[PDB]
Amino acid sequence: MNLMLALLTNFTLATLLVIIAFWLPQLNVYSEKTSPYECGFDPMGSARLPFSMKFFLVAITFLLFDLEIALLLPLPWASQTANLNTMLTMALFLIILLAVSLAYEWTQKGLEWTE
Amino acid sequence: MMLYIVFILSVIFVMGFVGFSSKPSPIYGGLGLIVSGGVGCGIVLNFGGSFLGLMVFLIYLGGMMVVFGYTTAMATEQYPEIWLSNKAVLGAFVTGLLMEFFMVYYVLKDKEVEVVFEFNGLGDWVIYDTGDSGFFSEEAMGIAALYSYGTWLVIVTGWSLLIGVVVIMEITRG
Amino acid sequence: YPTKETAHWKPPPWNDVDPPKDTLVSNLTLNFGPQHPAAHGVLRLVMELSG
Amino acid sequence: AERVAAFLKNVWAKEPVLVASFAIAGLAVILPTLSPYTKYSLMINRATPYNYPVPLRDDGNMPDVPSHPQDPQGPSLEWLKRL
Amino acid sequence: PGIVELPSLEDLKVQEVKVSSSVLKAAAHHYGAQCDKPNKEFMLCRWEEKDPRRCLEEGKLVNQCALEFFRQIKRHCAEPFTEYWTCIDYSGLQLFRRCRKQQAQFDECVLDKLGWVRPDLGDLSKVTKVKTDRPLPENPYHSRARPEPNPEVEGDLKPARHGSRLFFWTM
Amino acid sequence: PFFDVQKRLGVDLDRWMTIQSAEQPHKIPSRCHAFEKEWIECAHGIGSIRAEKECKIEFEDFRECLLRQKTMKRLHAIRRQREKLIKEGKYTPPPHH
Amino acid sequence: MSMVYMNIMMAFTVSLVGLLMYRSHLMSSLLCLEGMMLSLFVMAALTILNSHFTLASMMPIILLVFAACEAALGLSLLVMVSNTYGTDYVQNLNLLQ
Amino acid sequence: AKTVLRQYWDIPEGTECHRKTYATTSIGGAAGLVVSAYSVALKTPTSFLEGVARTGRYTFTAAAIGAIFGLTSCISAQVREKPDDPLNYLIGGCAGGLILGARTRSYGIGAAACAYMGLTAALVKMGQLEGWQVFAEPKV
Amino acid sequence: VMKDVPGWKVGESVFHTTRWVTPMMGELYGLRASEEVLSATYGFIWYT
Amino acid sequence: MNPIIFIIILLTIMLGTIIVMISSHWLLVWIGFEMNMLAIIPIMMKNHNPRATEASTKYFLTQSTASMLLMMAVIINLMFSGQWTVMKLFNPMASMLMTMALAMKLGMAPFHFWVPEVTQGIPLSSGLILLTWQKLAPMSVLYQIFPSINLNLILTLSVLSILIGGWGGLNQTQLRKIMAYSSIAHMGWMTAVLPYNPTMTLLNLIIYIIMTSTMFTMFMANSTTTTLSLSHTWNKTPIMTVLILATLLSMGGLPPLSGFMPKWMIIQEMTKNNSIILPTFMAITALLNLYFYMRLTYSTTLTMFPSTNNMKMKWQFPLMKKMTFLPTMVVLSTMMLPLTPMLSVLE
Amino acid sequence: ATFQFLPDEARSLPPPKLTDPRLAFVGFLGYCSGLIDNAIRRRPVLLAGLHRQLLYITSFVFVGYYLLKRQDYMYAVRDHDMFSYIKSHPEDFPEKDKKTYGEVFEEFHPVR
Ligand SMILES: CCCCCCCCCCCCCCCCCC(=O)OC[C@H](COP(=O)(O)OCCN)OC(=O)CCCCCCCCCCCCCCCCC
Ligand SMILES: CCCCCCCCCCCCCCCCCC(=O)OC[C@H](COP(=O)(O)OCCN)OC(=O)CCCCCCCCCCCCCCCCC
Ligand SMILES: CCCCCCCCCCCCCCCCCC(=O)OC[C@H](COP(=O)(O)OCCN)OC(=O)CCCCCCCCCCCCCCCCC
Ligand SMILES: CCCCCCCCCCCCCCCCCC(=O)OC[C@H](COP(=O)(O)OCCN)OC(=O)CCCCCCCCCCCCCCCCC
Ligand SMILES: CCCCCCCCCCCCO[C@@H]1O[C@H](CO)[C@@H](O[C@H]2O[C@H](CO)[C@@H](O)[C@H](O)[C@H]2O)[C@H](O)[C@H]1O
Ligand SMILES: CCCCCCCCCCCCO[C@@H]1O[C@H](CO)[C@@H](O[C@H]2O[C@H](CO)[C@@H](O)[C@H](O)[C@H]2O)[C@H](O)[C@H]1O
Ligand SMILES: CCCCCCCCCCCCO[C@@H]1O[C@H](CO)[C@@H](O[C@H]2O[C@H](CO)[C@@H](O)[C@H](O)[C@H]2O)[C@H](O)[C@H]1O
Repeated sequence: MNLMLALLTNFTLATLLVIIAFWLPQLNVYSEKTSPYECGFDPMGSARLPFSMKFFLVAITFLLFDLEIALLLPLPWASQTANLNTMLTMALFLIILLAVSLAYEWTQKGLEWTE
Repeated sequence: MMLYIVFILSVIFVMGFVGFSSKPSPIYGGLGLIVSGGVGCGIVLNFGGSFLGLMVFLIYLGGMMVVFGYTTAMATEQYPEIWLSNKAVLGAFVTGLLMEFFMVYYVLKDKEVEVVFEFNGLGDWVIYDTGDSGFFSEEAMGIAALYSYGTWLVIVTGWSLLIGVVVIMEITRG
Repeated sequence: YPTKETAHWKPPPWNDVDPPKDTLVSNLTLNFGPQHPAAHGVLRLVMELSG
Repeated sequence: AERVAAFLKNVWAKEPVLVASFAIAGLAVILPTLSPYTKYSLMINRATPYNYPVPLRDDGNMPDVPSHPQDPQGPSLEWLKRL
Repeated sequence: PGIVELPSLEDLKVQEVKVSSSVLKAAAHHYGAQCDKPNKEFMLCRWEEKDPRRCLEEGKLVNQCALEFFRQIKRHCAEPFTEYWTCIDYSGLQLFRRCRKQQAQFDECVLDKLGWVRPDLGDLSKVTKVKTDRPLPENPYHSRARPEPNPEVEGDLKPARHGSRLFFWTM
Repeated sequence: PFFDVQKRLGVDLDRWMTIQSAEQPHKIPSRCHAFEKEWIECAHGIGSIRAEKECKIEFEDFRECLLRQKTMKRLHAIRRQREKLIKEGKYTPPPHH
Repeated sequence: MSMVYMNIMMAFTVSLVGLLMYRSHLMSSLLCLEGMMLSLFVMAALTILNSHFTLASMMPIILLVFAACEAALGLSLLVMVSNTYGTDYVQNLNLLQ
Repeated sequence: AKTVLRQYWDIPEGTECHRKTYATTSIGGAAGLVVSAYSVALKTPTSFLEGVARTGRYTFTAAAIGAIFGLTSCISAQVREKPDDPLNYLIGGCAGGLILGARTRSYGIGAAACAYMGLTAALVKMGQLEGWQVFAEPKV
Repeated sequence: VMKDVPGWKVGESVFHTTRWVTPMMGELYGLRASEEVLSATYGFIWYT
Repeated sequence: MNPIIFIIILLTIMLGTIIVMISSHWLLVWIGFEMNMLAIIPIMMKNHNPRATEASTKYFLTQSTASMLLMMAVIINLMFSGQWTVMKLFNPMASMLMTMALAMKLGMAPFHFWVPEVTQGIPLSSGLILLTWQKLAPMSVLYQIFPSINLNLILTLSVLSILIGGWGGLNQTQLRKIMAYSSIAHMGWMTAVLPYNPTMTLLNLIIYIIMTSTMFTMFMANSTTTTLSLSHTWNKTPIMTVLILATLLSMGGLPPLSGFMPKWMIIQEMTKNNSIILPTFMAITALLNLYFYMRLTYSTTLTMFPSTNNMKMKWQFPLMKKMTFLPTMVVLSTMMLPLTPMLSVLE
Repeated sequence: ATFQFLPDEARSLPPPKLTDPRLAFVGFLGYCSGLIDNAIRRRPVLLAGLHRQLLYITSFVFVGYYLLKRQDYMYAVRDHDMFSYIKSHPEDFPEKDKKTYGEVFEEFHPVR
């Protein structure tokens, strides 16, 4: 309960502040005021147009690396096993294969952003 | 009402799925999936799987972050679609919520519901284990056994992740 | 066996390679200034960006 | 041994970060083999009692099984008291 | 499918050791040594019978030995023992290491008056034998008779009579 | 398996996780440990064709432990009746219930 | 079955219909695939946790690892589809009719 | 289908034709709907009406074939006092083939449909008289 | 509670075996207060 | 692709199949399928053209969906049995989901639409892997769960596959689409006999693989991917046309060729179970496969189509493709009927 | 045995003769493969690479010998199982009381 109470209070306070912020100030709304900002001159095209990702290959590799942590995060518990000979071999095996995958992408220029 | 904590989360779980299954802009589909991951973590947490719950939430938060980046580059249009902006999206969204509501209404109205298969609506607490006094988490011992017992599982998973890096680079090198 | 639904079908390319699209990928155009901390207040630098 | 030294010193000047990594990674793999304390780690993990020590039904011929926890028979943790 | 046999509420009644866990934790080490025999017999019963109903009587002897244990502390070491678990009770994790000074006072009190010795590290986790007159249960799982195995195919292997006998083939 | 290389070579690649009556870390037992073991021991060596018929009791009990469908139906029957009697002013729960 | 299963099973079905009924963006369909794994992960975890089968507590983790590979594989293909046609629309993938 | 198929065989041949025709009409309509679902899914109609208009033709064509088969097969047996006669289904099968040809505007289909549907139905009647299995239970 | 229900048998088992079965939460706290049930089921998981 | 990378990826494709075949645990079987799909896509994309990209995307979407249904079946089996062993499934809904999941992975009708397109979009060597090696893992799982498969469902897929494969091949002029539809038709025979005698499923599978491997290897030798391109083979390598003829007639099941054996053995097994209407229907419908095998033999071996002047330049150069195992496979594809009783080794 | 090409119990069966007609056919198949190999690569069919031709024959016979041995063993196993089962279930395989045609009746169908 306590955790749910704590989360509700946090996001309840934040919402109350936004509500106050929107209904306390005097407003004067017109088209020029609310037009999109771009350094004084009108935007040239839509901000919804595609925005090329140069680090796309690193971004996919993050998905694969970001799952190594789930496999490695149990290590503090695994260190309490009776079978430490098997543990340490398998823990070191995973990290090395992760290191090898990183080296492969590095040596094959996968971490360089496309121009 | 609080005894139905897991059921209430599961209702929001399905609603998140209707959120992205209706397939609006992937910006909002990702939002729906983040919510489902959140209450999905809550569901698993309430069954004693704090580690399992927090991790599916963590993994899916990173995944949708990559998805958001890819959406702005490759799945964006001038007028991204919200659930109200399209008849096909709204029709699917409305249909899924009404199909969700009625299932909830009957199971709560009767404490059981038949939706293709019989489901008991007594609350999910009734199936829980009564006794427990071990001085450890059972999920943690089971998960930690991956390194002692699961030698074969570590090899195949480690290999697949390594191959995954090699494969994605081949696929994307036009 | 020709049919009306397949009247528009051509045999595939000999070497399996279809021509690249003539479509031009559009670069984002941005006003960098004048009202910008790095524009010295009166430079309207119109940049074409890819990413 | 001279060719390797030039390479080794060369990488110490260009990629000291990677030199440090491989060295530490190498130590992580080697020292557990050569350490005289590695054996105690498994013994301490073995000596931690997570579960109840279920008693045995005495049949008459269990000389090494103790009758009381304070009896001399049974595994002793004296090595751990002094570790 | 049967009516579960549950004991009467009188057969379940017993004197309860109504003290807090910090009290039990403070006296656990001495309690383990003093009440080992009734406790070990009761625990042997549960892991053999696999039935709480079949071990009730031994479970009452566990309480009667616990009450007698705590009655001796009250007669001779009430005040030193009372400081010690109070110190344990304060801690959020009821840690021993925060009450070593008071643990001593209680430890030499029970040694001087009662002759009790604290178990060494590892003593209470030993597997110990225990003599009992309760007969060993014979079908603790209430298993039915298992189905008979398939009659073994044995004998001397001889060539197939006229070979494969597949249509026209003569071999 | 299709090719039982595990039995031939004696290695144990994945059989350890197959059943909940197998050796668990620190001997933590599953909730339906006894029911599984009875069904596995009933049907051992006799084949599925025979086991489907000669171990229905063991399997049926094991299925009850897994999904508790008969138990939950019984509770819903008791709970539903109490609602009827409580709502009619006929039965009153004791203090502890 | 327990009532939670009703919504988790429903969640899988919703994403399955979500995957089978395409629109235009290929990215939208790749989300319905991650949706199916999420429900499979949750429903496996409930079964494993509730039944106290300790050794399979690692099973949902392994499930996520091979979901990440599929998503990374799916995103890689979306990159090359986009680089060819300038969108991720699935109606552009009809050369092989 | 299992239950709907059973009820058709449940009632005696040559009697209660209204019920027999209801069964075959139901079998006809279900087959038309299944063809309509695949047809619209794989060959998208231009408009929602033409998708309904395409479902209308196929479902009606299939329901008409079954209704005429059940009617003709029942009435033929009733007239001829021969319930378990394979020939009764031969006449039902041809009439159905004629309906397809009539509904299709092509004497080529109507004739070919008569023969193949006529022989197929008689084999069905032979099949349950003699106990032929199309999906046979593994026994050896 | 089940006196006037005809087909009922009080304390019947759902198991063909006579072996003792650990009761689940619903079996043990089935007819009790919500806060007692709530503490028994989610008390530990919710405790801070 | 670096040669070393191709070998490692190629070994991973085999590794996933082997993991499925030696696994006694449903999770490891699913892992094996994922490992296989991960490693095959880069082989499909090897030449990096829009068509190969389309094929890889269509393949990935199909195989991913099947994996989801397969894993769903496994979890349902776990709920109703509490175990993971690879064997019969304890829930009929789990059996349906697994059977359909495997049907998509095989490309059986009506889950067949991807096979013609993926095959056409990728190189011949990749298509050989797709239509031969990729059949092993799903079939090996079907070989273990068949006691719990719904008979009507499996036979319905078999009948539909034979019909749809037979009719689909009649309209094709591309050799890769002909092999796709031929593959769909042959998969129907394998699963039709599966409920009755799983051994004849293995026999049909092996003989199908030998004959399919031979045909792809001969297409690679002359780098032919269309009916007309293949029609020039007589003017460069006359021997090759004769081997294509014999192999094609064998694929059509004509005695006394090896391809008649699996059809012969399957009819025997089905009749022993008093299944007469189905093997008769199957054998006749397979005549559709023979018809579009005979067209290829007409344009390839039994007639001579026109050539082109530039063909004379190829007379001066020898074949340099590896053609690995081709002499052995073609002999096994044609001259094995006298050794039919050797099928007991598969028992 | 489990996952074994030739279980040890198979050694009680007489091995295939080296002059087995089925083994001679296998050897012939190797000869044909050897000839096809010369043909496709466009060498003199009968003469070229006799070292290669001998390996085609030898390898086919080598593999064929073991396949024929396993084939024979699996048929011996089938008979061993069948006969023991008949022994184990006498009630399902009862001897037929065999009438003679003098005692049995057959309706006669004239061919007029
Ligand atoms: C015993 C039990 C098993 C029973 C099953 C049946 C066994 C037979 C299986 C055959 C297996 C395939 C091997 C066939 C070998 C064919 C050899 C041959 O015909 O000569 C090749 C000849 C080459 O012509 P050339 O240019 O002079 O030489 C170039 C090569 N160095 O090529 C040509 O020039 C011919 C070009 C014209 C094409 C003529 C086509 C009609 C004649 C074909 C005869 C072969 C038919 C095979 C089909 C199966 C028959 C059962
Ligand atoms: C295939 C030869 C016929 C060629 C014409 C093609 C006919 C169509 C083939 C379709 C399949 C029908 C096969 C019919 C033959 C198989 C039936 C049979 O004969 O089985 C028994 C055979 C041993 O024959 P057996 O009666 O025991 O006499 C031994 C004498 N030494 O055991 C066997 O199974 C052996 C069968 C292989 C063929 C006979 C081998 C003879 C030994 C020399 C090796 C062959 C070399 C010559 C190759 C001839 C190729 C045409
Ligand atoms: C007992 C044998 C019975 C045979 C039964 C046949 C059953 C069908 C078997 C199908 C497989 C057929 C073999 C595969 C095709 C290979 C043949 C070919 O591709 O074309 C024919 C070829 C001639 O073409 P060419 O370029 O001139 O080669 C030079 C040879 N001088 O090559 C040829 O010249 C013809 C090859 C076939 C003739 C085989 C001869 C048997 C071996 C005789 C031993 C050598 C005798 C040498 C004699 C000279 C010394 C005195
Ligand atoms: C079902 C009942 C019927 C049973 C059928 C049995 C089928 C399985 C039997 C194996 C079939 C393949 C037989 C291949 C024979 C030809 C091999 C040969 O002569 O190679 C010659 C030469 C390489 O020879 P070399 O590598 O030095 O031999 C040592 C191998 N470690 O280099 C060359 O020029 C050879 C090129 C032609 C060969 C095609 C390419 C394949 C390469 C194979 C490599 C060598 C294989 C060694 C075979 C040993 C088999 C025991
Ligand atoms: C590309 C693939 C790369 C794979 C790389 C894998 C690297 C693995 C290196 C070996 C790691 C473990 O190495 C091994 O650890 C155990 C300790 O746990 C040591 O074992 C030692 O301690 C254990 C307990 O701790 C005692 O039971 C044992 O008596 C003692 O020998 C071994 O002496 C050491 O050899
Ligand atoms: C077990 C964990 C610890 C082990 C370390 C694991 C990670 C190893 C990372 C790869 C190291 C070798 O692979 C790496 O390849 C690239 C080739 O593009 C080399 O060279 C490149 O690197 C640097 C920085 O990018 C550039 O300035 C240089 O111009 C470029 O040539 C790197 O000098 C080398 O470090
Ligand atoms: C393609 C969409 C996939 C969507 C998947 C949706 C979830 C599927 C849930 C599968 C489990 C349903 O389970 C189905 O219903 C109940 C479950 O107790 C069973 O109910 C029936 O079978 C058991 C058999 O002993 C008995 O209780 C009795 O015969 C009957 O009640 C069904 O035999 C079972 O097949």
